[PDB]
Amino acid sequence: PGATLCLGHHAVPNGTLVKTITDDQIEVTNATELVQSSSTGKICNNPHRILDGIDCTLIDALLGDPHCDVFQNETWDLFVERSKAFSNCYPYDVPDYASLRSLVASSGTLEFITEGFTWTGVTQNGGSNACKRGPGSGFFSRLNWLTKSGSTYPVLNVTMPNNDNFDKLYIWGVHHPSTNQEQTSLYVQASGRVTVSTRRSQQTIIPNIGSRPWVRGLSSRISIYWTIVKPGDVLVINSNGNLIAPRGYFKMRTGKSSIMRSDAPIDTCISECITPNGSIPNDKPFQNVNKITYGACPKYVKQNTLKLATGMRNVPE
Amino acid sequence: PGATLCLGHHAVPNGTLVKTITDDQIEVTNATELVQSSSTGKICNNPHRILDGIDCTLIDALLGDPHCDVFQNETWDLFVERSKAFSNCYPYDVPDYASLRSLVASSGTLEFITEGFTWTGVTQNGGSNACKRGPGSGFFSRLNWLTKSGSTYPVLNVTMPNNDNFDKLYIWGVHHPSTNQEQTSLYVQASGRVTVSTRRSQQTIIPNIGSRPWVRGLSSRISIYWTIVKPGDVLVINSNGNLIAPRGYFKMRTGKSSIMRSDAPIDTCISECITPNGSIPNDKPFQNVNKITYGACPKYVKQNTLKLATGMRNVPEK
Amino acid sequence: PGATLCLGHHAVPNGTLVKTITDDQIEVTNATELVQSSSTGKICNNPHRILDGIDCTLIDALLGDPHCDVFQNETWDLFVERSKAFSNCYPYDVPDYASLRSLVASSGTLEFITEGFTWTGVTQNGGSNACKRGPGSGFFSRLNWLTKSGSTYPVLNVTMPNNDNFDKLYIWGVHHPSTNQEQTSLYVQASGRVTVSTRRSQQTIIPNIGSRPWVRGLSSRISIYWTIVKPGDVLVINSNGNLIAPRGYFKMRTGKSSIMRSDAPIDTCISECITPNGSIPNDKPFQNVNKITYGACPKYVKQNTLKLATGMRNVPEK
Amino acid sequence: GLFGAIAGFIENGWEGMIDGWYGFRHQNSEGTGQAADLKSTQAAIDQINGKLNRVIEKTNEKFHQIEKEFSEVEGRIQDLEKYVEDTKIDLWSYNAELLVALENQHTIDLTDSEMNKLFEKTGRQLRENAEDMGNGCFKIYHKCDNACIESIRNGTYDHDVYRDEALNNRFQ
Amino acid sequence: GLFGAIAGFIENGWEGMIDGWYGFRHQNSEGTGQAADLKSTQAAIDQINGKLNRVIEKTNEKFHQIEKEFSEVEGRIQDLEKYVEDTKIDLWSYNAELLVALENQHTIDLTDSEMNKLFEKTGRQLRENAEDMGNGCFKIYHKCDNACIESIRNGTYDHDVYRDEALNNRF
Amino acid sequence: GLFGAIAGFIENGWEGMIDGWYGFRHQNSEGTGQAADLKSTQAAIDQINGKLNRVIEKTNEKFHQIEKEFSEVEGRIQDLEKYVEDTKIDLWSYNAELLVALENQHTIDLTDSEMNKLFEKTGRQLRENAEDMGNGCFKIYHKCDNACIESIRNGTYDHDVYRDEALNNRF
Ligand SMILES: *[C@@H]1O[C@H](CO)[C@@H](O[C@@H]2O[C@H](CO)[C@@H](O[C@@H]3O[C@H](CO[C@H]4O[C@H](CO)[C@@H](O)[C@H](O)[C@@H]4O)[C@@H](O)[C@H](O)[C@@H]3O)[C@H](O)[C@H]2NC(C)=O)[C@H](O)[C@H]1NC(C)=O
Ligand SMILES: *[C@@H]1O[C@H](CO)[C@@H](O[C@@H]2O[C@H](CO)[C@@H](O[C@@H]3O[C@H](CO)[C@@H](O)[C@H](O)[C@@H]3O)[C@H](O)[C@H]2NC(C)=O)[C@H](O)[C@H]1NC(C)=O
Ligand SMILES: CCOC(=O)c1c(CSc2ccccc2)n(C)c2cc(Br)c(O)c(CN(C)C)c12
Ligand SMILES: CCOC(=O)c1c(CSc2ccccc2)n(C)c2cc(Br)c(O)c(CN(C)C)c12
Ligand SMILES: CCOC(=O)c1c(CSc2ccccc2)n(C)c2cc(Br)c(O)c(CN(C)C)c12
Ligand SMILES: *[C@@H]1O[C@H](CO)[C@@H](O[C@@H]2O[C@H](CO)[C@@H](O)[C@H](O)[C@H]2NC(C)=O)[C@H](O)[C@H]1NC(C)=O
Ligand SMILES: *[C@@H]1O[C@H](CO)[C@@H](O[C@@H]2O[C@H](CO)[C@@H](O)[C@H](O)[C@H]2NC(C)=O)[C@H](O)[C@H]1NC(C)=O
Ligand SMILES: *[C@@H]1O[C@H](CO)[C@@H](O[C@@H]2O[C@H](CO)[C@@H](O)[C@H](O)[C@H]2NC(C)=O)[C@H](O)[C@H]1NC(C)=O
Ligand SMILES: *[C@@H]1O[C@H](CO)[C@@H](O[C@@H]2O[C@H](CO)[C@@H](O)[C@H](O)[C@H]2NC(C)=O)[C@H](O)[C@H]1NC(C)=O
Ligand SMILES: *[C@@H]1O[C@H](CO)[C@@H](O[C@@H]2O[C@H](CO)[C@@H](O)[C@H](O)[C@H]2NC(C)=O)[C@H](O)[C@H]1NC(C)=O
Ligand SMILES: *[C@@H]1O[C@H](CO)[C@@H](O[C@@H]2O[C@H](CO)[C@@H](O)[C@H](O)[C@H]2NC(C)=O)[C@H](O)[C@H]1NC(C)=O
Ligand SMILES: *[C@@H]1O[C@H](CO)[C@@H](O)[C@H](O)[C@H]1NC(C)=O
Ligand SMILES: *[C@@H]1O[C@H](CO)[C@@H](O)[C@H](O)[C@H]1NC(C)=O
Ligand SMILES: *[C@@H]1O[C@H](CO)[C@@H](O)[C@H](O)[C@H]1NC(C)=O
Ligand SMILES: *[C@@H]1O[C@H](CO)[C@@H](O)[C@H](O)[C@H]1NC(C)=O
Ligand SMILES: *[C@@H]1O[C@H](CO)[C@@H](O)[C@H](O)[C@H]1NC(C)=O
Ligand SMILES: *[C@@H]1O[C@H](CO)[C@@H](O)[C@H](O)[C@H]1NC(C)=O
Ligand SMILES: *[C@@H]1O[C@H](CO)[C@@H](O)[C@H](O)[C@H]1NC(C)=O
Repeated sequence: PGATLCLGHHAVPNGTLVKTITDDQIEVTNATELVQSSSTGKICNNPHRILDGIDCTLIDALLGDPHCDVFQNETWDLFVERSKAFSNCYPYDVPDYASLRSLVASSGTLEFITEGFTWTGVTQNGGSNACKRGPGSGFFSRLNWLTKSGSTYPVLNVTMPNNDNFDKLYIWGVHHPSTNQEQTSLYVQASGRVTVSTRRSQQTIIPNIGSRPWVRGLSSRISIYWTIVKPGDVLVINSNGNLIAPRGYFKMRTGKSSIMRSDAPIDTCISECITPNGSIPNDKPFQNVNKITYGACPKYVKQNTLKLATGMRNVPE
Repeated sequence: PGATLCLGHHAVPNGTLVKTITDDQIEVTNATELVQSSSTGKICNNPHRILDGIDCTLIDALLGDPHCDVFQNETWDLFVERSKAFSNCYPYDVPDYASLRSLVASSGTLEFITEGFTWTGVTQNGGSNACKRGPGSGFFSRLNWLTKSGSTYPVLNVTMPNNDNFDKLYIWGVHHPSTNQEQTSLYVQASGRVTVSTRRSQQTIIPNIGSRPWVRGLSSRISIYWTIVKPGDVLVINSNGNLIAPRGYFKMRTGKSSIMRSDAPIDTCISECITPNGSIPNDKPFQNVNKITYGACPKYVKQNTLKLATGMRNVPEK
Repeated sequence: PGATLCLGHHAVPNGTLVKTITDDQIEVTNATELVQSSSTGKICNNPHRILDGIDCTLIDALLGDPHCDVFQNETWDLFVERSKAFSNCYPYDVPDYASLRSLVASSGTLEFITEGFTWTGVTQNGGSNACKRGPGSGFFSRLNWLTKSGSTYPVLNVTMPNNDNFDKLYIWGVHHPSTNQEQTSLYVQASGRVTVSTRRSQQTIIPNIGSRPWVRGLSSRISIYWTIVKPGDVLVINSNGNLIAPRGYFKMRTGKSSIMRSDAPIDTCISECITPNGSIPNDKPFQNVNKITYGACPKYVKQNTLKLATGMRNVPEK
Repeated sequence: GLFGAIAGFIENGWEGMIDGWYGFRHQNSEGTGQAADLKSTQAAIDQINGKLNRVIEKTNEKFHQIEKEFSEVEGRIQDLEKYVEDTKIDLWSYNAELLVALENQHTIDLTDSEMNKLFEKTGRQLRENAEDMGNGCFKIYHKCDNACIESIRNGTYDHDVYRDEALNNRFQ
Repeated sequence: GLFGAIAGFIENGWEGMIDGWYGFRHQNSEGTGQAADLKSTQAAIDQINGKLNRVIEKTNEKFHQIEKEFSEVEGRIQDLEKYVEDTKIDLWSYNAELLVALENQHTIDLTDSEMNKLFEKTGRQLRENAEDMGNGCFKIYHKCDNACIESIRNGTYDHDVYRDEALNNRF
Repeated sequence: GLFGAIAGFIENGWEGMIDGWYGFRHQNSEGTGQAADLKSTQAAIDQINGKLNRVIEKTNEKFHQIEKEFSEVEGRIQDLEKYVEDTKIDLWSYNAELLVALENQHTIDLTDSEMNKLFEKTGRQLRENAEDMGNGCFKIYHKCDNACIESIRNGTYDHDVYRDEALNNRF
């Protein structure tokens, strides 16, 4: 005499719990994870140019520590610094190390152009057994340790104009001897002075004599400074002792390059997103691996999981 | 022997595409734009007091570079710096330049109060052909270049108390000669020192001798420093050479004043919101013109358009 | 002959106004408040370890100003600084005061360990009537004023290695005398020098002679500096005059400690959230009391009220 | 509201319903009465307690924050500290305003929905024995004493028992 | 939409309805006609205006700003100024995208809901005198001249007057 | 859900419905059967794919970030670098929590709504030939073989063909 027609919907035996506005936990038929929380453990070498520093920090490759001179004229998208890196040259410090490391990393290149500086009246190419280059004593490849010639150290006053159309980065330094005898024996003057200037900026450094802890045999130090010369401006170096002179400039670029600290191995794979833990997929909108990232990356969140329902409420009974 | 009554809604031949949670593009009958993306290209001169620093930066007007003398005692809500500005006085630098430029821009006034400093034993009002005032030599209007008198440059030791009920801003400097000859000819001592202090703070600067690139004839330099003295505190200046002295103080204010870099011309109109591109209306909630703004402004977003539906879904056909 | 069955919902004579997406004001039967806007006015002394500095700032307790020595070796979750605090020792300044105050506050401890420095050739334990300790002259408890012994002041060159497994915080200073007579009468050399170094860092200070504003009898100053020595590193102090020496180190900790400026009295009660106005309950998600907070606290918002609807729309009449 | 019941086809609420959020009023041979519906009342209450507990879930806990009041003019670093704090406060104020607006709109919509759901469940229990009068009331076309009304309210009314009597009154 | 009327059981909208958002079309013995419903139209317009007024409410005014363009490389603190401003712009860009997405989804759902509410109201006025044809139309089983149609549109239709005639034609 | 169908007047779902999200089950003179409804299934699936595609749109690329881990104690500037980054992470964590909460609420409501839309559509197709049993099932008051059922599922059922038989059995 009749029939029954019933409307219904599907269900599954075990669904997924999700959160809503009203519920901490409600079961739906299906959900997808929005938080990337795993890594392969490896940094993929494509599509970004990875430069593995191995034993070298970026600043040591910049200055030209001999065991780092393999990195001369290198470029990178991401420079990777390893925790095993070590210095093996003259002991030094960089006031505002972090800023110098940052602007070089952001520039993305160690392109160095040698310039013809004339150091009238001083001995050039000073070296040290703390910084061996081959069997013999040596120095940073990009710096020029100037000392007295014969028995005088004249007032150096040299200039170098920037007629190019890019910015020039000059890295230079000041020597801090540990005794007065060393000071006079190198720079026949009791108090040195280094003044490096352009048209709109200037720096004057006065060395400091005194003992510091021994590093690689030495209780003296070198201090690293930098100067940028824009197109049309002039560089002027004026010193009456203790100058660690530049041999040229590094070419400044702007772009998407940076630097990262990581001990993760580099592998041959593809991954747009890099973290210090390794590369991660960027298909999910959020990630929990590391707040430090490079590339096109999911946004970092504190949650280790976030399930987005892709199905209806699961009512198996 | 009946009737039909049908319910329905309107439609239009073509509506507007908008975005929803589910749809990148869905058509509704009408929408309104939420992102301001155009400007007149001009800065309106009301209701904010706009001050055009034509050829002058705020710091050069502060110190008193001579072609900036027109700005003495000026006030602003918004000071506008032009890219064509230039310095034409003694070559100088300001360590932490941005900070001085910001605190002066935020103070909103160049009101200068000349004070009776006594500089016993030195020559005052030194000048230079790098800073011409007319055809003759000159200097910053608010700074006092002190040099030797006769054959001595004594130790200066002056004090100046703040008995008012506002903060005083002192601008002073240190001279960096290019030769030892210059140093001793101007200040007889062979190495100077400038020490400026209040009761709880101090700054001591040691000049630096050396050749620098020629600027307007000179290789020497001046470095600019500032000091704020609060009510009840006192200023103490102690120098045995190379001091570029204050002539008085700038009066400090707090308020809504600021500074902007812009080459847009000023115009006679009314607009609460200013950007370096010009004034923009502030009726929409978001804007795409410039992240740099002044006044009551829409919030800057990356989108150039955002359409809010103001009507129902447009379904002209099945 | 039948029956009527009516469905309905409740209502109350007057409910609460709340805001929605559509409506600025719509009436619901009940609502609860989400913005904490009041305080008892008192800081609760539980569960956080509160340390009331009373008359002492954290830096004055750190250096060892005598009336602050009651704070030696103290620890805190929250150090509270009072506006009535005063200094009562040798006049001083701290370049980057805010950073030192911050790293000490975050460390949460004034644990001090005396170390056996050997100061060969100088007089130790200098004092001043600007800094009385009891009836007699004195000095900061944690600093050592070294002066000439007999008629010479040698080049001091001492070292102190860190063989522990925690970081050491060294506080030291440089003396700035007000006259050349003072400089030579205390240190033989006419110009002092202080160099403090580790393996990867160094700082050298050159004193500067001259008068500063008169403070508690003195016109000279001490400048405070600090140095952290990591496990395996070594401290090296090199000075030929003007050194204010350390007596030991402060032990560095990491944790949840901080500092707050407040005049709110401390009370014996329980509250996880502290503001300069006093403790506030943290059951509501937002607060309007102070942007400065310590503890598990509601987020600061500009609104003084935000009502979350907890019942249906209130429709007592058509 | 979206569902058209509260402040809709139900003209107004009942200030006289004091033991529930939703319920029934009846008129039959034995008189008039009122009774709260517990399931719908509790459903709305459970949902609102649910969202209230999500909103009050563990609140922030930071200990060392930056300085936020300053006694001296300093320039660039202090300008950035203040700008970071003004930016954060604006963003959280926006979150709090939007949070309660969305929550309130949804609370109004779910309470309206629970009303409509209760009305439709009742209509489905009556099966040709009643007609919807358009104001939230059902006209019931048979004798329905207090036990019969109660059987509607507790979900056990059997429409077949009354179908013949009701159809006869509805259409003739 | 969630309620299934607009772009749902109502096949399409009416480009010919130009004086309202919702309304009625009829066929009876005296012909065919169209009339807007004012109350539904105004309910939708008031809700959308309300939401529009909240969106352009209290925005705007300053508080001091930092620098956002830089002419010289500086390192650490310029890097922080730029990161602060990029982070702020990204968070506001997200707020604006989501605000417009949620608001638009809600405008579509509330307009669909007003259509459905007017449909249910009309059906409730007819009480066994009509059948729902499934396309937003009612078949009215009695003679309904223009005054009777207008009595439906203005909420004064008395179903008992026509119940006997209609019940006879339905059954 | 807001519409009262899923986990409402539909008592439970069907683990045996494998080829659709919504559908029909029938019992008639020839036996029992089941069929997915492709239009309502695809409407839910298209909406969820829409939401899922919008969520993974513009969530990406940044190149210069500030430093976020520090090997030395430094005070003020490092304190601000850390506060900016903690502030940023807290704001994005909140955005992510709220986004997923609202999306999930909306997904449950729209799938509940499609179930209700399909039920109402089927009830409107049967026009006095059937009664709503209150649990998502219609009692059909006429002989309804497999072809008749299939005509209901594919939207070509002509209610007039069976109206007389059905009205006769109902009343
Ligand atoms: C100022 O004071 C400083 C500290 O007292 C003086 O520096 C110390 O002076 C001695 C004498 O020259 C140096 O001795 C050298 O040190 C190296 C390194 O020894 C370490 O390594 C070896 C091998 O691993 C290990 O066996 C030791 O135990 C040490 O751990 C020796 O290898 C050399 O042969 C030589 O002895 C100190 O190293 C040096 N240290 C420091 C920290 O300065 C300084 O000379 C004083 N200056 C003046 C002007 O008086
Ligand atoms: C140290 O070296 C610097 C730079 O090499 C020397 O600066 C140079 O000084 C000369 C002579 O004063 C300047 O010459 C001038 O050029 C202008 C044209 O621009 C001309 O009209 C003048 O009559 C004058 O001859 C030259 O411009 C300047 N160069 C730079 C880059 O500043 C400086 O003189 C040297 N210091 C010492 C103590 O020798
Ligand atoms: C596009 C900008 O939107 C908003 O900023 C706000 C808006 C408009 S957007 C909005 C729309 C519906 C509900 C809530 C917010 N309203 C209404 C606010 C109300 C308060 Br109180 C408030 O603090 C803010 C935040 N301001 C200070 C940054 C807003
Ligand atoms: C999960 C976070 O993803 C997003 O932030 C955005 C997302 C995805 S989240 C979302 C989902 C549905 C509706 C609106 C936003 N979309 C679509 C954006 C669109 C624009 Br324009 C946009 O500026 C942003 C902001 N980016 C630049 C930080 C987003
Ligand atoms: C008013 C404060 O809101 C929130 O902060 C959060 C809230 C409460 S507001 C809210 C309400 C309903 C749904 C989602 C969020 N919940 C639940 C969070 C859950 C997680 Br996981 C989370 O990271 C946060 C973010 N915190 C760490 C900054 C919140
Ligand atoms: C649960 O939902 C996810 C996401 O909607 C489904 O995963 C998709 O599967 C299809 C085909 O299998 C792929 O084309 C998509 O790329 C997948 N999306 C994602 C985000 O992974 C999954 O199939 C669903 N599971 C069930 C049992 O229905
Ligand atoms: C390092 O790179 C720089 C720049 O790429 C080299 O200098 C350029 O050399 C090329 C070819 O020799 C010339 O065409 C360019 O004109 C040079 N640039 C400038 C600014 O002079 C430099 O020679 C490279 N050094 C090494 C060792 O490879
Ligand atoms: C990615 O690497 C970071 C840093 O190595 C890990 O974070 C640390 O995890 C350890 C172990 O739980 C904790 O003790 C540290 O406190 C964490 N440090 C920081 C800075 O967060 C992180 O767990 C790693 N994650 C993955 C997925 O590999
Ligand atoms: C407002 O002015 C800014 C700055 O001049 C413009 O932004 C620049 O646009 C050009 C061309 O699109 C780019 O090359 C620059 O890189 C942009 N600068 C920045 C900082 O973004 C902007 O286009 C102008 N807007 C309007 C509406 O005129
Ligand atoms: C908590 O204390 C703060 C600071 O003392 C109060 O904020 C001040 O309030 C007065 C009057 O409302 C204003 O004139 C000041 O400008 C405010 N200062 C700041 C820094 O905002 C705040 O009102 C107090 N709150 C409560 C609830 O007592
Ligand atoms: C809807 O289903 C009906 C019933 O199955 C279809 O009508 C029958 O189709 C079969 C196979 O094509 C024929 O053998 C019958 O003769 C048809 N019966 C009638 C009365 O036409 C109908 O074609 C289907 N319609 C659509 C649009 O799919
Ligand atoms: C579209 O909406 C806006 C805002 O409500 C209104 O001013 C405008 O007139 C509308 N346009 C049309 C064609 O209705
Ligand atoms: C600037 O203002 C002060 C006080 O208002 C006044 O004494 C001084 O003369 C003014 N200077 C000029 C150039 O107007
Ligand atoms: C409740 O009181 C307020 C006054 O605060 C009034 O505006 C509002 O209309 C009242 N509500 C009712 C339902 O009477
Ligand atoms: C109003 O809501 C709060 C929070 O749910 C509750 O504690 C209170 O009892 C409610 N008030 C009334 C009158 O129901
Ligand atoms: C202070 O604490 C340290 C370790 O916490 C201890 O070695 C030292 O002796 C203490 N000093 C005093 C005076 O208690
Ligand atoms: C429902 O009410 C009827 C009549 O009052 C009663 O007989 C029956 O036991 C009740 N059932 C339940 C489950 O309460
Ligand atoms: C409704 O329409 C009828 C015409 O059919 C008219 O007589 C009556 O007055 C109207 N009522 C109202 C309230 O407009």
